[PDB]
Amino acid sequence: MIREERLLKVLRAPHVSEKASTAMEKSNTIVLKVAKDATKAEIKAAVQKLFEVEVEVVNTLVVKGKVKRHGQRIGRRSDWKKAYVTLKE
Amino acid sequence: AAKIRRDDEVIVLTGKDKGKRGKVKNVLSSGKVIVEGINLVKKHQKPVPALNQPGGIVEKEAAIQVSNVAIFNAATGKADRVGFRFEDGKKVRFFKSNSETI
Amino acid sequence: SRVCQVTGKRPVTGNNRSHALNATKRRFLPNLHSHRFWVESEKRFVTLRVSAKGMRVIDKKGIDTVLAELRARGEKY
Amino acid sequence: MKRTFQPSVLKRNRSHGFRARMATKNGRQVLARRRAKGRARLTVSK
Amino acid sequence: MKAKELREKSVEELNTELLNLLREQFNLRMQAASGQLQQSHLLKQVRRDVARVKTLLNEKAGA
RNA sequence: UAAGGUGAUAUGAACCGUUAUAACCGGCGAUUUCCGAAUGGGGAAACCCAGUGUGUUUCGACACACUAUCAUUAACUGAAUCCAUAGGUUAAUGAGGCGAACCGGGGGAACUGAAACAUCUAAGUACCCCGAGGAAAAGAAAUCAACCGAGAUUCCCCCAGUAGCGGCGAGCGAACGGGGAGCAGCCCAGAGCCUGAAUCAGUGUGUGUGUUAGUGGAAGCGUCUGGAAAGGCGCGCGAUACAGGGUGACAGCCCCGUACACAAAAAUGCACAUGCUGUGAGCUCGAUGAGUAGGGCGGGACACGUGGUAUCCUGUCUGAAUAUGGGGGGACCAUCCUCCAAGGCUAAAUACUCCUGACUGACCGAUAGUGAACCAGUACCGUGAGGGAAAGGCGAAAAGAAC
RNA sequence: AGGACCGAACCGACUAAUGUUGAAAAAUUAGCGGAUGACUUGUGGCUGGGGGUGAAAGGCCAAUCAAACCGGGAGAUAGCU
RNA sequence: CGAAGGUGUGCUGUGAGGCAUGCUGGAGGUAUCAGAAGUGCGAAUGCUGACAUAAGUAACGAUAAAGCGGGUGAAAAGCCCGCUCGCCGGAAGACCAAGGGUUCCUGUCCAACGUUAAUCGGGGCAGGGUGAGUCGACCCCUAAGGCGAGGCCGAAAGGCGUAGUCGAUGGGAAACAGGUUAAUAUUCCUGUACUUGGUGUUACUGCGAAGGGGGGACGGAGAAGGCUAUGUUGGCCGGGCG
RNA sequence: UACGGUGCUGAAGCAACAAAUGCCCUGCUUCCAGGAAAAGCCUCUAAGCAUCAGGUAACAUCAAAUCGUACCCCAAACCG
Repeated sequence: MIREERLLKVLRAPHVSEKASTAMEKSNTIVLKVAKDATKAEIKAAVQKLFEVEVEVVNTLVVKGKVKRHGQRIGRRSDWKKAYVTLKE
Repeated sequence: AAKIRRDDEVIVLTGKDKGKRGKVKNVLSSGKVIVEGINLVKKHQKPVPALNQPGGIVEKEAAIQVSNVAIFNAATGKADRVGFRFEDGKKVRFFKSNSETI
Repeated sequence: SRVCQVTGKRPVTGNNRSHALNATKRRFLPNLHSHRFWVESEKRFVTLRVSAKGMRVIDKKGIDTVLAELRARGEKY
Repeated sequence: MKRTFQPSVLKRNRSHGFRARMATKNGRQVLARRRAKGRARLTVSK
Repeated sequence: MKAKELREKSVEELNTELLNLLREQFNLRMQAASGQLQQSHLLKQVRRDVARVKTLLNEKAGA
């Protein structure tokens, strides 16, 4: 079918920062940069398919891009999506 | 289609190095050629700490124009001009004033 | 619009000329009248917005031919 | 003093937005003029 | 890869090579964003690789 | 085609290549997210929400497709109402929107001039709207002419600032005729002698010339100044090539080219020979465009402002003869002359340039030339329609100044 | 009960002073009027230029009004500077 | 072995001008005789750029108000910390809507911006931060009103309008307390809950709409009663004994 | 102790009075100026269906998607 093509196309990167690492250590939660559309069902299916780990719930958000000044020009960065995936215990 | 190719030996016609011959190493898209060991510049290279950090005044070879070079012959011993001749299907270069293939 | 179904008369423009020749833009409207014609070939009344010269056209050549022309050009009735 | 511009994005998009200009014929001519001039912001939509 | 080895392949063998290229691209960009992958060019080539497969899949399955 | 490349600011890293499926260019294919005529419904554009159907299912769901309105046609149904329409449903085909100028039509100003102004002019101009094409419209004499004749329409130069029109003011202003560019004539209103007849559109085929990548393309060295030679000086060669650009100063002989000779697997536009689909062609017999021509009224166009104003067009009311007939020949009548209205189609000469290609300039050279040589219809101003800038130059080469 | 009374929020704008190249292209300060109504306010609609709307001043219609603003006739016209 | 340009000097013509030359510049200039002009500026409250003048003058934006110690630094009235002082407290406090758009937090820099300095910042640069079945939107439903198949009207554009379909400023299910980050929390975590659908079984049983009825579903003012939010005092508990 | 603050235990945790402009109260009285609509919700049946389908009731289960969530918000962040 075409489901596994979508599941491989959803995930982009794991996010890395202090809040991501602290949520991983305490709350058993991985933070992922996902696709822009990327619903919670597609994210949960993709993590359970491509990391072979069981997944409890997904909280997503859309991070807005910051207007950066380069020389004299102004460029708004990409709007991307972030997913806090809570695994099992 | 390029007369002066990469592993050639050419003699410089005009410049601070008129007459000095040498090997080509790099031709650029600009219509310029780096000839090995003629057009030397003293670049005041800055040391970069977040890399290997040499610094120092470095001799580089500057780009020379392709019209300033001409292919050395070592049959007549002077600069010659290069033409394009059609043998069996590959296009070859041929020397002028002696119709010989490079 | 004020358009006869048979003849196709539309309001044209023109001038109110006065006795001092002061022109004013005016309209010439057709003498349009919504009339019901009897049609033996359809055994019914067809309501057309016709002019009086349109009724003289229908009174000269019959309504079976004028409705054929309206069927021909693509208008409805 | 209360000034002449008191903003609201709903009245903005309902009066000067793209669908409002694309409704009427003169607004489509406004869009045609904005395209022929070559403007980068066609309407005020965002 | 090249065109002709894929041009001799079946439809469903092209499909499993498509899925293999998708898994390969997934692992590659995971290594790229993680801090691995000194050799970035693989990313680009695997991208064009998938396009090659998909092009033949639009010729072989029907057009 | 090719030994180099992975677009630019712009490096860098990691790589792909070199006798040929690296890159690059050209033809044809594939992909083509969402908005936009936006076409499934809606909407504050780039969003929200579906329906029906088919198949992939680990049963939580996915995927593909279709679903706008209008017009034409066909088929099912089907009201008051009996039949039948109206209406409802499905199918197939077309249209929709955008674009610089040109073209035709439906409307349509005023500033201004008249040294005020109202008729007039400006001006059928601007502007609005509708429609089509590569051109469009007009077009085959119910025309002009003058008792001699010319032979459809369009454009140019005269006639001619002439006759005329004109508060006879301001102004507007022909035609006849002549010289040219370009040439083309037909079909229906109907029957019988026939069915590929003189031919056009729609498909293939062959050839030629084009277009879309490209290939070959001649012949100069020494010496002095110089940062650097292409300059000066000296001695040679090419030239169907001394057009142009670049190369460290001014190059025919250093490079790219130019004159010249060539080059297409595939797509092609053009005109040539032929094969089908439809349509007839060639003869005699007849017909030969009715609410029409003309009239009364009110307007408009004709250069012609109602004047003695012919002619054309209509809003309104009327209303013939019909080839023993009818129109026109500038009031009108008679005689002659000339043509046949109320049905159509038609190429070239002509107008225009968003864009593409080459070339030119007693055109401009950064306050100029486009508003914009520069990431410009941008920053900025305005709710909005809309307005709208300034801003080029190191060097031959970054050798862009280590310490 | 009240287009009742006193008086905060709220709405207004009577007087004075300051400001007058302001802190502000209409304000501040101290007093002032209404403050259960013909009140006031948020949000969204509708009316558009010889037009709207006007408890009427030619007032207001985006700091513009005895006819807005933008673009076009248009380089209007100027016996005047 | 040095053009146009720029800048001095000296000759020369009745004048507009001309010629030579020193310095800078570093690549073009152009006789003579003809030809054409975007052909000569001091003025137009001329247009654009630059720079003066008033002049180191006014002013530095509420008369709520600061003082000191230590830090950090090259530099401290202004930043950080601490002690006092003063100002608001129906706000000059704490939440949101509208509207902005990253201004939020951390590290770092002081050219510009801040009417002064700045080590500071709502500034520059980089990194991080917005977690929802219950909150708001989306969604169901309508008001004013918009669009509007057909339709009716209109030179054309278009106007109005029925069926419909939008339109919140209104009506419609569901979550609280505590803890946590430098930055989120009714969203994360802990504890305890709630709502609406789809699917499966088990029983009883008539279900069914676009239609009928109820309900949703409503004004100003006034007065009293029951209460709570909240506050004050006592009791209790921990500390003090100045 | 990074000196900012993190880690563990943690007593009582009651009564009386006062009290709203908030809740009962979309109530009650009164007046004239006579005070939205529709759906969710409840109920009735018509066409239809009646082994079922559907409904009621209990239980198990799965789903609740998408968008906003920072910060200012009587203000140095909106309009001037």
